[PDB]
Amino acid sequence: ESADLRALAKHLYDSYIKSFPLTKAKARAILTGKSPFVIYDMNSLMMGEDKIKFKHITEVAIRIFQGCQFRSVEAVQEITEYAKSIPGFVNLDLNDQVTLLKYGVHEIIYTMLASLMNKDGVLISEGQGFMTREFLKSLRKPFGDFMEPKFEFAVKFNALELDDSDLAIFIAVIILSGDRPGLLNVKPIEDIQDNLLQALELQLKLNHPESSQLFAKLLQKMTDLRQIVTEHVQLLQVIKKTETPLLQEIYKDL
Amino acid sequence: NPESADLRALAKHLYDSYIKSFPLTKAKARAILTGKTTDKSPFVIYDMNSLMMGEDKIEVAIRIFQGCQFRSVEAVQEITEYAKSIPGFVNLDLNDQVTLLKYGVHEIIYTMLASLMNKDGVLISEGQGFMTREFLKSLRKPFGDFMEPKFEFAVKFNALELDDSDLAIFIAVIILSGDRPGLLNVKPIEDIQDNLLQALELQLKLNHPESSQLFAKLLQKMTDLRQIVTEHVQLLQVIKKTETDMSLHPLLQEIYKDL
Ligand SMILES: COc1ccc2nc(COc3ccc(CC4SC(=O)NC4=O)cc3)n(C)c2c1
Repeated sequence: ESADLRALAKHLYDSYIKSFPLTKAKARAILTGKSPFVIYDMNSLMMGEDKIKFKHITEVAIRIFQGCQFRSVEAVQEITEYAKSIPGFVNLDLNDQVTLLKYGVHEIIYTMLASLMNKDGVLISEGQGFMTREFLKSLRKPFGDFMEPKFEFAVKFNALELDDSDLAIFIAVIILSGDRPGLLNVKPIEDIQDNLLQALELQLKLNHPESSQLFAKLLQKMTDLRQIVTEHVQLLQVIKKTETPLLQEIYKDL
Repeated sequence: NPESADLRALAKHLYDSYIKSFPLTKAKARAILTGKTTDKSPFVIYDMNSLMMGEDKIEVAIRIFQGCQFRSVEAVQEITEYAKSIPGFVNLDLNDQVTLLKYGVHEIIYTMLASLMNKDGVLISEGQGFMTREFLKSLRKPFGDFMEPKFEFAVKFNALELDDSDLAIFIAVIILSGDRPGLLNVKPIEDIQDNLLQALELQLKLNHPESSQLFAKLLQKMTDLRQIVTEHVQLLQVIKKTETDMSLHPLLQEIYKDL
Protein backbone atom coordinates (compact mmCIF):
# COMPACT_ATOMS: atom_id res chain seq x y z
CA GLU A 1 0.00 0.00 0.00
CA SER A 2 2.98 2.30 0.56
CA ALA A 3 3.66 2.09 -3.18
CA ASP A 4 0.26 3.74 -3.64
CA LEU A 5 1.27 6.59 -1.31
CA ARG A 6 4.44 6.96 -3.38
CA ALA A 7 2.40 6.99 -6.59
CA LEU A 8 0.18 9.73 -5.17
CA ALA A 9 3.26 11.68 -4.10
CA LYS A 10 4.78 11.45 -7.58
CA HIS A 11 1.48 12.44 -9.21
CA LEU A 12 1.15 15.49 -6.97
CA TYR A 13 4.78 16.45 -7.63
CA ASP A 14 4.36 16.25 -11.42
CA SER A 15 1.16 18.30 -11.19
CA TYR A 16 2.94 20.80 -8.91
CA ILE A 17 5.71 21.22 -11.50
CA LYS A 18 3.08 21.63 -14.23
CA SER A 19 1.11 24.24 -12.27
CA PHE A 20 3.73 26.45 -10.59
CA PRO A 21 6.40 27.97 -12.89
CA LEU A 22 8.59 29.46 -10.14
CA THR A 23 9.40 26.39 -8.06
CA LYS A 24 11.26 26.53 -4.76
CA ALA A 25 14.36 24.98 -6.34
CA LYS A 26 14.40 27.71 -9.00
CA ALA A 27 13.84 30.50 -6.48
CA ARG A 28 16.54 29.02 -4.24
CA ALA A 29 18.96 28.85 -7.18
CA ILE A 30 18.22 32.52 -7.92
CA LEU A 31 18.74 33.54 -4.28
CA THR A 32 22.17 31.86 -4.12
CA GLY A 33 23.78 31.85 -7.56
CA LYS A 34 23.35 30.53 -11.10
CA SER A 35 20.88 37.62 -11.40
CA PRO A 36 17.72 39.44 -10.30
CA PHE A 37 17.38 43.21 -10.13
CA VAL A 38 17.42 44.28 -6.48
CA ILE A 39 14.96 46.91 -5.23
CA TYR A 40 16.35 48.41 -2.02
CA ASP A 41 15.16 52.05 -2.02
CA MET A 42 12.99 54.47 -3.99
CA ASN A 43 15.53 55.05 -6.77
CA SER A 44 16.05 51.33 -7.40
CA LEU A 45 12.26 51.05 -7.45
CA MET A 46 12.14 53.74 -10.16
CA MET A 47 14.81 51.99 -12.24
CA GLY A 48 12.98 48.73 -11.57
CA GLU A 49 9.74 50.02 -13.08
CA ASP A 50 11.73 51.51 -15.97
CA LYS A 51 13.69 48.27 -16.56
CA ILE A 52 11.50 45.33 -15.47
CA LYS A 53 8.27 44.69 -17.40
CA PHE A 54 5.52 44.99 -14.78
CA LYS A 55 1.90 44.28 -15.68
CA HIS A 56 0.12 46.13 -12.84
CA ILE A 57 1.20 49.68 -13.75
CA THR A 58 -1.87 51.60 -14.93
CA GLU A 59 1.70 57.05 -4.04
CA VAL A 60 4.36 54.34 -4.27
CA ALA A 61 3.20 52.13 -1.38
CA ILE A 62 -0.27 51.74 -2.91
CA ARG A 63 1.39 50.74 -6.19
CA ILE A 64 3.57 48.08 -4.54
CA PHE A 65 0.51 46.71 -2.73
CA GLN A 66 -1.51 46.63 -5.97
CA GLY A 67 1.24 44.65 -7.69
CA CYS A 68 1.27 42.22 -4.77
CA GLN A 69 -2.46 41.80 -5.44
CA PHE A 70 -1.97 41.17 -9.18
CA ARG A 71 0.45 38.39 -8.26
CA SER A 72 -2.09 37.08 -5.75
CA VAL A 73 -4.76 36.76 -8.45
CA GLU A 74 -2.36 34.89 -10.74
CA ALA A 75 -1.48 32.67 -7.78
CA VAL A 76 -5.16 31.91 -7.13
CA GLN A 77 -5.47 30.68 -10.71
CA GLU A 78 -2.35 28.49 -10.44
CA ILE A 79 -3.63 27.03 -7.16
CA THR A 80 -6.98 26.31 -8.80
CA GLU A 81 -5.35 24.40 -11.65
CA TYR A 82 -3.21 22.44 -9.18
CA ALA A 83 -6.20 21.63 -6.96
CA LYS A 84 -8.05 20.17 -9.94
CA SER A 85 -5.22 17.61 -10.25
CA ILE A 86 -5.67 16.33 -6.67
CA PRO A 87 -7.37 12.91 -6.96
CA GLY A 88 -11.02 13.15 -5.94
CA PHE A 89 -11.19 16.96 -5.84
CA VAL A 90 -13.17 17.39 -9.06
CA ASN A 91 -15.56 14.60 -8.04
CA LEU A 92 -16.52 16.64 -4.96
CA ASP A 93 -19.58 18.86 -4.82
CA LEU A 94 -19.03 21.99 -6.91
CA ASN A 95 -19.98 24.34 -4.07
CA ASP A 96 -17.53 22.45 -1.86
CA GLN A 97 -14.75 22.90 -4.43
CA VAL A 98 -15.45 26.64 -4.56
CA THR A 99 -15.47 26.84 -0.76
CA LEU A 100 -12.22 24.87 -0.33
CA LEU A 101 -10.42 27.08 -2.85
CA LYS A 102 -11.95 30.27 -1.43
CA TYR A 103 -10.69 29.51 2.08
CA GLY A 104 -7.42 27.82 1.09
CA VAL A 105 -5.85 30.15 -1.46
CA HIS A 106 -4.50 32.50 1.22
CA GLU A 107 -2.78 29.84 3.34
CA ILE A 108 -1.28 28.34 0.19
CA ILE A 109 -0.24 31.78 -1.08
CA TYR A 110 1.77 32.44 2.07
CA THR A 111 3.14 28.88 2.18
CA MET A 112 4.53 29.28 -1.34
CA LEU A 113 5.50 32.89 -0.67
CA ALA A 114 7.92 31.51 1.92
CA SER A 115 9.58 29.67 -0.99
CA LEU A 116 10.49 33.03 -2.58
CA MET A 117 11.61 34.72 0.67
CA ASN A 118 14.74 34.78 2.78
CA LYS A 119 15.51 36.85 5.87
CA ASP A 120 16.46 39.82 3.64
CA GLY A 121 13.80 40.06 0.92
CA VAL A 122 11.42 38.42 -1.52
CA LEU A 123 11.65 37.59 -5.22
CA ILE A 124 9.22 39.39 -7.53
CA SER A 125 8.13 39.24 -11.18
CA GLU A 126 8.67 35.50 -11.72
CA GLY A 127 12.15 35.83 -10.22
CA GLN A 128 13.26 38.80 -12.34
CA GLY A 129 13.50 41.04 -9.26
CA PHE A 130 14.21 40.94 -5.54
CA MET A 131 12.54 43.50 -3.28
CA THR A 132 14.37 43.89 0.02
CA ARG A 133 12.68 43.36 3.38
CA GLU A 134 14.05 46.71 4.58
CA PHE A 135 12.48 48.61 1.68
CA LEU A 136 9.16 46.94 2.51
CA LYS A 137 9.50 48.00 6.15
CA SER A 138 10.32 51.57 5.07
CA LEU A 139 6.90 51.96 3.43
CA ARG A 140 4.51 54.27 5.25
CA LYS A 141 1.82 52.97 7.58
CA PRO A 142 -0.15 50.83 7.35
CA PHE A 143 1.67 49.44 4.31
CA GLY A 144 4.87 48.90 6.31
CA ASP A 145 3.32 46.18 8.51
CA PHE A 146 2.03 44.05 5.61
CA MET A 147 5.04 41.86 4.79
CA GLU A 148 6.93 41.62 8.09
CA PRO A 149 4.56 38.92 9.46
CA LYS A 150 5.09 37.00 6.22
CA PHE A 151 8.87 37.29 6.63
CA GLU A 152 8.71 36.13 10.25
CA PHE A 153 6.66 33.13 9.14
CA ALA A 154 8.95 32.41 6.19
CA VAL A 155 12.07 32.24 8.37
CA LYS A 156 10.67 29.59 10.71
CA PHE A 157 8.94 27.73 7.87
CA ASN A 158 12.06 27.73 5.69
CA ALA A 159 14.01 26.39 8.68
CA LEU A 160 12.20 23.10 8.00
CA GLU A 161 14.10 22.84 4.67
CA LEU A 162 11.21 21.37 2.70
CA ASP A 163 11.52 20.83 -1.04
CA ASP A 164 8.94 21.02 -3.83
CA SER A 165 7.89 17.37 -3.55
CA ASP A 166 7.11 17.93 0.15
CA LEU A 167 5.30 21.22 -0.49
CA ALA A 168 3.10 19.62 -3.17
CA ILE A 169 1.56 17.17 -0.71
CA PHE A 170 1.47 19.81 2.04
CA ILE A 171 -0.49 22.18 -0.21
CA ALA A 172 -2.81 19.36 -1.28
CA VAL A 173 -3.44 18.74 2.43
CA ILE A 174 -4.21 22.43 3.00
CA ILE A 175 -6.80 22.45 0.20
CA LEU A 176 -8.72 19.43 1.53
CA SER A 177 -9.48 21.03 4.91
CA GLY A 178 -12.80 19.59 6.05
CA ASP A 179 -13.48 22.45 8.48
CA ARG A 180 -14.01 25.25 5.95
CA PRO A 181 -17.27 27.06 6.82
CA GLY A 182 -20.22 26.17 4.62
CA LEU A 183 -19.16 22.75 3.34
CA LEU A 184 -22.01 20.44 2.31
CA ASN A 185 -20.28 17.03 2.31
CA VAL A 186 -17.29 16.82 4.65
CA LYS A 187 -16.83 13.02 4.53
CA PRO A 188 -15.08 12.70 1.12
CA ILE A 189 -13.01 15.82 1.83
CA GLU A 190 -11.68 14.36 5.08
CA ASP A 191 -11.16 10.98 3.39
CA ILE A 192 -9.03 12.55 0.65
CA GLN A 193 -7.18 14.57 3.30
CA ASP A 194 -6.47 11.44 5.34
CA ASN A 195 -4.98 9.76 2.27
CA LEU A 196 -2.97 12.92 1.53
CA LEU A 197 -1.78 13.03 5.14
CA GLN A 198 -0.59 9.43 4.95
CA ALA A 199 1.24 10.27 1.72
CA LEU A 200 2.80 13.33 3.37
CA GLU A 201 3.97 11.29 6.36
CA LEU A 202 5.59 8.64 4.17
CA GLN A 203 7.11 11.34 1.94
CA LEU A 204 8.65 13.21 4.87
CA LYS A 205 10.00 10.01 6.41
CA LEU A 206 11.59 8.88 3.14
CA ASN A 207 12.90 12.33 2.14
CA HIS A 208 14.06 13.57 5.57
CA PRO A 209 15.08 10.49 7.57
CA GLU A 210 17.20 12.54 10.00
CA SER A 211 14.23 14.68 11.10
CA SER A 212 12.30 12.56 13.61
CA GLN A 213 9.04 14.51 13.96
CA LEU A 214 9.19 16.81 10.92
CA PHE A 215 5.64 15.74 10.05
CA ALA A 216 4.35 16.98 13.42
CA LYS A 217 6.16 20.32 13.12
CA LEU A 218 4.86 20.82 9.58
CA LEU A 219 1.34 20.22 10.89
CA GLN A 220 2.08 22.72 13.67
CA LYS A 221 2.92 25.33 11.01
CA MET A 222 -0.70 25.33 9.80
CA THR A 223 -1.83 27.11 12.97
CA ASP A 224 0.75 29.82 12.28
CA LEU A 225 -0.61 30.00 8.72
CA ARG A 226 -4.16 30.54 9.95
CA GLN A 227 -2.86 33.23 12.30
CA ILE A 228 -1.10 35.02 9.42
CA VAL A 229 -4.27 34.90 7.31
CA THR A 230 -6.64 35.83 10.16
CA GLU A 231 -4.47 38.80 11.15
CA HIS A 232 -3.91 39.66 7.47
CA VAL A 233 -7.57 40.20 6.59
CA GLN A 234 -7.68 42.73 9.44
CA LEU A 235 -4.97 44.76 7.72
CA LEU A 236 -7.02 44.22 4.56
CA GLN A 237 -10.15 45.89 5.95
CA VAL A 238 -8.05 48.67 7.49
CA ILE A 239 -6.55 48.83 3.99
CA LYS A 240 -10.14 49.23 2.80
CA LYS A 241 -10.29 52.20 5.20
CA THR A 242 -7.18 53.85 3.70
CA GLU A 243 -7.74 53.66 -0.09
CA THR A 244 -10.72 55.64 -1.40
CA PRO A 245 -14.28 50.83 -10.62
CA LEU A 246 -13.91 47.91 -13.02
CA LEU A 247 -10.46 47.28 -11.54
CA GLN A 248 -11.96 46.86 -8.06
CA GLU A 249 -14.16 43.99 -9.28
CA ILE A 250 -11.07 42.06 -10.42
CA TYR A 251 -9.52 42.53 -6.97
CA LYS A 252 -12.43 41.77 -4.62
CA ASP A 253 -10.14 39.64 -2.42
CA LEU A 254 -6.36 39.06 -2.27
CA ASN B 1 -7.69 11.98 -30.39
CA PRO B 2 -4.34 13.80 -30.59
CA GLU B 3 -4.33 17.44 -29.48
CA SER B 4 -8.13 17.38 -29.52
CA ALA B 5 -7.91 16.06 -25.95
CA ASP B 6 -6.27 19.32 -24.83
CA LEU B 7 -9.16 21.25 -26.37
CA ARG B 8 -11.63 18.91 -24.66
CA ALA B 9 -9.91 19.51 -21.32
CA LEU B 10 -10.11 23.26 -21.97
CA ALA B 11 -13.82 22.93 -22.78
CA LYS B 12 -14.48 20.95 -19.59
CA HIS B 13 -12.52 23.50 -17.55
CA LEU B 14 -14.45 26.43 -19.02
CA TYR B 15 -17.77 24.65 -18.46
CA ASP B 16 -16.90 23.90 -14.83
CA SER B 17 -15.90 27.53 -14.23
CA TYR B 18 -19.09 28.61 -16.01
CA ILE B 19 -21.29 26.56 -13.67
CA LYS B 20 -19.30 27.92 -10.73
CA SER B 21 -19.69 31.55 -11.88
CA PHE B 22 -23.32 31.84 -13.09
CA PRO B 23 -26.02 30.59 -10.68
CA LEU B 24 -28.82 30.69 -13.31
CA THR B 25 -27.65 28.50 -16.18
CA LYS B 26 -29.56 28.06 -19.43
CA ALA B 27 -30.58 24.55 -18.36
CA LYS B 28 -32.35 25.82 -15.24
CA ALA B 29 -33.89 28.68 -17.22
CA ARG B 30 -35.36 26.21 -19.70
CA ALA B 31 -36.58 23.93 -16.91
CA ILE B 32 -38.40 26.97 -15.49
CA LEU B 33 -39.78 28.40 -18.74
CA THR B 34 -41.18 25.10 -20.05
CA GLY B 35 -43.11 23.00 -17.52
CA LYS B 36 -40.66 20.43 -15.99
CA THR B 37 -41.75 21.49 -12.48
CA THR B 38 -44.38 22.54 -10.02
CA ASP B 39 -41.66 24.05 -7.78
CA LYS B 40 -39.79 26.13 -10.40
CA SER B 41 -42.83 28.00 -11.72
CA PRO B 42 -42.31 31.78 -11.93
CA PHE B 43 -44.68 34.58 -11.05
CA VAL B 44 -45.67 36.32 -14.29
CA ILE B 45 -45.60 40.12 -14.45
CA TYR B 46 -47.65 41.57 -17.32
CA ASP B 47 -49.42 44.73 -16.07
CA MET B 48 -49.53 47.18 -13.16
CA ASN B 49 -51.47 44.93 -10.79
CA SER B 50 -49.27 41.90 -11.48
CA LEU B 51 -46.19 44.06 -10.90
CA MET B 52 -47.51 45.45 -7.60
CA MET B 53 -48.52 41.89 -6.71
CA GLY B 54 -45.12 40.49 -7.69
CA GLU B 55 -43.14 43.06 -5.71
CA ASP B 56 -43.67 40.98 -2.57
CA LYS B 57 -41.64 37.91 -3.61
CA ILE B 58 -38.92 39.93 -5.37
CA GLU B 59 -42.06 55.67 -10.99
CA VAL B 60 -42.69 52.27 -12.55
CA ALA B 61 -40.51 52.43 -15.67
CA ILE B 62 -37.76 53.97 -13.54
CA ARG B 63 -38.08 51.12 -11.04
CA ILE B 64 -37.85 48.46 -13.76
CA PHE B 65 -34.87 50.29 -15.28
CA GLN B 66 -33.04 50.43 -11.94
CA GLY B 67 -33.72 46.71 -11.51
CA CYS B 68 -32.11 46.08 -14.89
CA GLN B 69 -29.15 48.19 -13.74
CA PHE B 70 -28.65 46.24 -10.50
CA ARG B 71 -28.92 42.94 -12.38
CA SER B 72 -26.32 44.32 -14.81
CA VAL B 73 -23.89 45.12 -11.98
CA GLU B 74 -24.34 41.63 -10.53
CA ALA B 75 -23.77 40.20 -14.02
CA VAL B 76 -20.55 42.20 -14.40
CA GLN B 77 -19.36 40.69 -11.12
CA GLU B 78 -20.15 37.15 -12.31
CA ILE B 79 -18.53 37.73 -15.72
CA THR B 80 -15.44 39.09 -13.98
CA GLU B 81 -15.22 35.97 -11.82
CA TYR B 82 -15.57 33.80 -14.93
CA ALA B 83 -13.00 35.84 -16.87
CA LYS B 84 -10.35 35.36 -14.19
CA SER B 85 -10.72 31.60 -14.78
CA ILE B 86 -9.89 31.81 -18.51
CA PRO B 87 -6.34 30.38 -18.81
CA GLY B 88 -3.97 33.25 -19.49
CA PHE B 89 -6.42 36.09 -18.81
CA VAL B 90 -4.99 37.08 -15.42
CA ASN B 91 -1.48 36.83 -16.90
CA LEU B 92 -2.20 39.66 -19.35
CA ASP B 93 -1.46 43.34 -18.88
CA LEU B 94 -3.83 44.78 -16.29
CA ASN B 95 -4.94 47.59 -18.62
CA ASP B 96 -5.79 44.98 -21.25
CA GLN B 97 -7.79 43.00 -18.68
CA VAL B 98 -9.82 46.10 -17.80
CA THR B 99 -10.34 46.84 -21.50
CA LEU B 100 -11.47 43.30 -22.36
CA LEU B 101 -14.00 43.30 -19.53
CA LYS B 102 -15.09 46.85 -20.42
CA TYR B 103 -16.01 45.93 -24.00
CA GLY B 104 -17.09 42.31 -23.51
CA VAL B 105 -19.33 42.65 -20.47
CA HIS B 106 -22.48 43.75 -22.32
CA GLU B 107 -22.08 41.40 -25.28
CA ILE B 108 -21.94 38.57 -22.74
CA ILE B 109 -24.83 40.08 -20.77
CA TYR B 110 -27.14 40.03 -23.78
CA THR B 111 -25.85 36.61 -24.90
CA MET B 112 -26.76 35.07 -21.55
CA LEU B 113 -29.95 37.14 -21.39
CA ALA B 114 -31.04 35.20 -24.47
CA SER B 115 -30.95 32.08 -22.25
CA LEU B 116 -33.59 33.64 -19.98
CA MET B 117 -35.90 34.64 -22.84
CA ASN B 118 -38.57 33.31 -25.12
CA LYS B 119 -40.67 35.28 -27.60
CA ASP B 120 -43.10 36.27 -24.81
CA GLY B 121 -40.88 37.50 -21.98
CA VAL B 122 -37.80 37.11 -19.80
CA LEU B 123 -37.05 35.52 -16.44
CA ILE B 124 -36.15 37.89 -13.59
CA SER B 125 -35.01 37.73 -9.96
CA GLU B 126 -33.08 34.45 -10.26
CA GLY B 127 -36.03 32.93 -12.13
CA GLN B 128 -38.61 33.68 -9.43
CA GLY B 129 -40.29 36.10 -11.84
CA PHE B 130 -41.07 36.39 -15.54
CA MET B 131 -41.76 39.80 -17.08
CA THR B 132 -43.61 39.73 -20.38
CA ARG B 133 -42.29 41.28 -23.59
CA GLU B 134 -45.43 43.34 -24.22
CA PHE B 135 -45.46 44.78 -20.70
CA LEU B 136 -41.86 45.90 -21.22
CA LYS B 137 -42.87 47.35 -24.59
CA SER B 138 -45.73 49.28 -22.93
CA LEU B 139 -43.38 51.41 -20.81
CA ARG B 140 -43.17 55.13 -21.49
CA LYS B 141 -40.74 56.45 -24.10
CA PRO B 142 -38.07 55.66 -24.59
CA PHE B 143 -38.03 52.93 -21.93
CA GLY B 144 -40.52 50.91 -23.98
CA ASP B 145 -37.96 50.47 -26.77
CA PHE B 146 -35.14 49.30 -24.49
CA MET B 147 -35.77 45.55 -24.62
CA GLU B 148 -37.18 44.85 -28.10
CA PRO B 149 -33.79 44.44 -29.87
CA LYS B 150 -32.74 42.06 -27.09
CA PHE B 151 -35.90 40.02 -27.69
CA GLU B 152 -35.37 39.89 -31.46
CA PHE B 153 -31.73 38.87 -31.05
CA ALA B 154 -32.76 36.29 -28.46
CA VAL B 155 -35.33 34.81 -30.85
CA LYS B 156 -32.77 34.53 -33.65
CA PHE B 157 -30.01 33.29 -31.31
CA ASN B 158 -32.00 30.69 -29.37
CA ALA B 159 -32.64 28.99 -32.73
CA LEU B 160 -29.00 27.85 -32.68
CA GLU B 161 -29.99 25.68 -29.67
CA LEU B 162 -26.75 26.04 -27.73
CA ASP B 163 -26.42 24.55 -24.27
CA ASP B 164 -24.31 25.91 -21.41
CA SER B 165 -21.18 23.99 -22.41
CA ASP B 166 -21.19 25.79 -25.77
CA LEU B 167 -21.92 29.20 -24.24
CA ALA B 168 -19.01 28.93 -21.79
CA ILE B 169 -16.49 28.71 -24.64
CA PHE B 170 -18.40 31.26 -26.73
CA ILE B 171 -18.35 33.94 -24.04
CA ALA B 172 -14.72 33.06 -23.36
CA VAL B 173 -14.12 33.86 -27.04
CA ILE B 174 -16.02 37.12 -26.57
CA ILE B 175 -13.81 38.20 -23.65
CA LEU B 176 -10.53 37.57 -25.49
CA SER B 177 -11.17 39.93 -28.41
CA GLY B 178 -8.01 41.49 -29.82
CA ASP B 179 -9.88 44.19 -31.76
CA ARG B 180 -10.94 46.11 -28.63
CA PRO B 181 -9.97 49.80 -28.70
CA GLY B 182 -6.96 50.73 -26.59
CA LEU B 183 -5.37 47.31 -26.08
CA LEU B 184 -1.63 47.38 -25.43
CA ASN B 185 -0.57 43.79 -26.24
CA VAL B 186 -2.85 42.30 -28.90
CA LYS B 187 -0.70 39.23 -29.72
CA PRO B 188 -1.18 37.32 -26.41
CA ILE B 189 -4.93 38.02 -26.43
CA GLU B 190 -5.10 36.68 -29.99
CA ASP B 191 -3.12 33.56 -29.02
CA ILE B 192 -5.52 32.81 -26.15
CA GLN B 193 -8.51 33.46 -28.40
CA ASP B 194 -7.03 31.17 -31.05
CA ASN B 195 -6.97 28.39 -28.46
CA LEU B 196 -10.53 29.25 -27.38
CA LEU B 197 -11.73 29.25 -31.00
CA GLN B 198 -10.23 25.81 -31.58
CA ALA B 199 -11.98 24.59 -28.43
CA LEU B 200 -15.28 26.13 -29.57
CA GLU B 201 -15.03 24.62 -33.06
CA LEU B 202 -14.39 21.14 -31.65
CA GLN B 203 -17.10 21.54 -29.00
CA LEU B 204 -19.70 22.57 -31.57
CA LYS B 205 -18.70 19.71 -33.87
CA LEU B 206 -19.01 17.09 -31.12
CA ASN B 207 -22.04 18.55 -29.33
CA HIS B 208 -24.03 19.42 -32.49
CA PRO B 209 -22.84 16.94 -35.15
CA GLU B 210 -25.97 17.68 -37.22
CA SER B 211 -25.78 21.50 -37.03
CA SER B 212 -24.05 22.29 -40.31
CA GLN B 213 -21.62 25.23 -40.00
CA LEU B 214 -22.91 26.13 -36.54
CA PHE B 215 -19.47 27.57 -35.75
CA ALA B 216 -19.76 30.13 -38.56
CA LYS B 217 -23.33 31.13 -37.67
CA LEU B 218 -22.43 31.54 -33.99
CA LEU B 219 -19.44 33.70 -34.96
CA GLN B 220 -21.77 35.75 -37.17
CA LYS B 221 -24.08 36.49 -34.21
CA MET B 222 -21.39 38.81 -32.77
CA THR B 223 -22.47 41.37 -35.39
CA ASP B 224 -25.95 41.46 -33.87
CA LEU B 225 -24.39 41.70 -30.40
CA ARG B 226 -22.35 44.74 -31.51
CA GLN B 227 -25.36 46.50 -33.05
CA ILE B 228 -27.40 45.87 -29.88
CA VAL B 229 -24.71 47.40 -27.66
CA THR B 230 -24.46 50.47 -29.91
CA GLU B 231 -28.21 51.10 -30.03
CA HIS B 232 -28.30 50.71 -26.25
CA VAL B 233 -25.59 53.31 -25.62
CA GLN B 234 -27.47 55.71 -27.90
CA LEU B 235 -30.70 55.17 -25.96
CA LEU B 236 -28.72 55.86 -22.77
CA GLN B 237 -27.44 59.08 -24.34
CA VAL B 238 -31.08 60.12 -24.71
CA ILE B 239 -32.00 59.11 -21.15
CA LYS B 240 -29.12 61.19 -19.75
CA LYS B 241 -30.82 64.28 -21.20
CA THR B 242 -34.48 63.47 -20.56
CA GLU B 243 -33.95 62.35 -16.94
CA THR B 244 -31.72 64.83 -15.10
CA ASP B 245 -32.85 63.37 -11.74
CA MET B 246 -31.73 59.79 -12.46
CA SER B 247 -28.32 58.21 -11.96
CA LEU B 248 -26.52 55.45 -13.83
CA HIS B 249 -24.61 52.99 -11.68
CA PRO B 250 -20.93 53.98 -11.25
CA LEU B 251 -19.69 50.61 -12.53
CA LEU B 252 -22.03 50.94 -15.52
CA GLN B 253 -20.81 54.52 -15.97
CA GLU B 254 -17.18 53.38 -16.15
CA ILE B 255 -18.16 50.58 -18.53
CA TYR B 256 -20.07 52.80 -20.98
CA LYS B 257 -17.45 55.59 -20.93
CA ASP B 258 -15.98 56.07 -24.44
CA LEU B 259 -17.47 52.80 -25.69
C1 LIG C 1 -37.73 45.46 -11.40
O1 LIG C 1 -38.10 44.45 -12.29
C2 LIG C 1 -37.02 43.86 -12.96
C3 LIG C 1 -35.94 43.36 -12.24
C4 LIG C 1 -34.86 42.77 -12.90
C5 LIG C 1 -34.87 42.69 -14.33
N1 LIG C 1 -33.99 42.18 -15.23
C6 LIG C 1 -34.49 42.36 -16.44
C7 LIG C 1 -33.81 41.94 -17.75
O2 LIG C 1 -32.44 41.81 -17.48
C8 LIG C 1 -31.59 42.75 -18.08
C9 LIG C 1 -32.04 43.59 -19.09
C10 LIG C 1 -31.18 44.51 -19.67
C11 LIG C 1 -29.86 44.60 -19.24
C12 LIG C 1 -28.90 45.61 -19.88
C13 LIG C 1 -28.90 46.96 -19.17
S1 LIG C 1 -30.24 47.89 -18.74
C14 LIG C 1 -29.44 49.14 -18.06
O3 LIG C 1 -29.96 50.09 -17.58
N2 LIG C 1 -28.14 48.93 -18.12
C15 LIG C 1 -27.73 47.72 -18.73
O4 LIG C 1 -26.60 47.38 -18.86
C16 LIG C 1 -29.41 43.76 -18.23
C17 LIG C 1 -30.27 42.84 -17.65
N3 LIG C 1 -35.66 42.97 -16.35
C18 LIG C 1 -36.52 43.33 -17.47
C19 LIG C 1 -35.94 43.18 -15.03
C20 LIG C 1 -37.03 43.78 -14.35
